[PDB]
Amino acid sequence: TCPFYKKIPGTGFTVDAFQYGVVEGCTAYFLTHFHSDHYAGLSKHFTFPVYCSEITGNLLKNKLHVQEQYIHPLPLDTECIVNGVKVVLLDANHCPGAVMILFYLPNGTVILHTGDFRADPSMERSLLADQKVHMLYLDTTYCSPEYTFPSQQEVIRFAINTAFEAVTLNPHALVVCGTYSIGKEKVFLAIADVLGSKVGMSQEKYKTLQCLNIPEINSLITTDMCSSLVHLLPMMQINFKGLQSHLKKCGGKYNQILAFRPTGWTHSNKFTRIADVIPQTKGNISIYGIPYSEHSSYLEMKRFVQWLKPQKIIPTVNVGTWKSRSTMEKYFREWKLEAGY
Ligand code: NI
Repeated sequence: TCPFYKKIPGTGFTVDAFQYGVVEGCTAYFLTHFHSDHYAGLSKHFTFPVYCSEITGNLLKNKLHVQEQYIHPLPLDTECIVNGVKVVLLDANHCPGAVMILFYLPNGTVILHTGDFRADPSMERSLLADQKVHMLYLDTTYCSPEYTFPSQQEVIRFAINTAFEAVTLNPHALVVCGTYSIGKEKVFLAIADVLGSKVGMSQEKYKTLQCLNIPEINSLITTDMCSSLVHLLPMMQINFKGLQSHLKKCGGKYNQILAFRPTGWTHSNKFTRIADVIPQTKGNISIYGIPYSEHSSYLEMKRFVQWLKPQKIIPTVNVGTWKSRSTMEKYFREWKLEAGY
């Protein structure tokens, strides 16, 4: 059945709740972003109103074939009325089209649902600065102090410098980057920009990227693999067997692969700096795992919450075990006693 942390009290609304059939009492289904664990259940047969960003609405129409009459895209940073209730969509700093949702309840309660997000100090100057938020539905993916990672800018500098040095040493090296969802497009786009190439990819993945409103995208991507020296493959193929196989397909144009796997966190982060990352190598194939995150680190999450000072926190991630729930509640209390709210 639909869990309580997907329901907005005092409304008929749900958030990211498309896999439970008809939720009793729901008049509007919100979708924060186009990742499968959140859209699970949507299709061309859905006949209730879906509220989302413009970019998420492009993906619902083109990838899932949801009918246009049920897609309700909203502009960001704009007060809108939905079924009698004031709402605002804010940029979540996650994947393209991802939003947080502010609900202004008729009784005066204000609720923020973060969806999935990577907290940033820039959020402290959005429309959130303008009123008090009482309840926070929080993306707690990395809510434990072991989870440190570098800035996105530091990680992209590493990737660009590594790829440019390798290809300038060997002009017959191919660069491959893994993907299994939208998000993390800066990794492959930044590397292709430094090398003077388009990114080559499957027709399915090109279609997906063409829904994202990225400026000048026709200049950066292609389905012609032969004209490209940065290829995108499924994340599952980013291993020695998959890569050796791909190299065979390129017909002797290339004699070396340098591959990137943009993971979330990996426990090389508890010890190793970005400067010190090394690949796994077999023969003429090297694979780099780079810690490019689109979720908050522990410290980024803690700063956002201590700034916002909510009266009540409802976690939305890691909620399935009692030890995870109790650990998280302990951190929330620490933060509140340190900051004084
Ligand atoms: Ni997500």
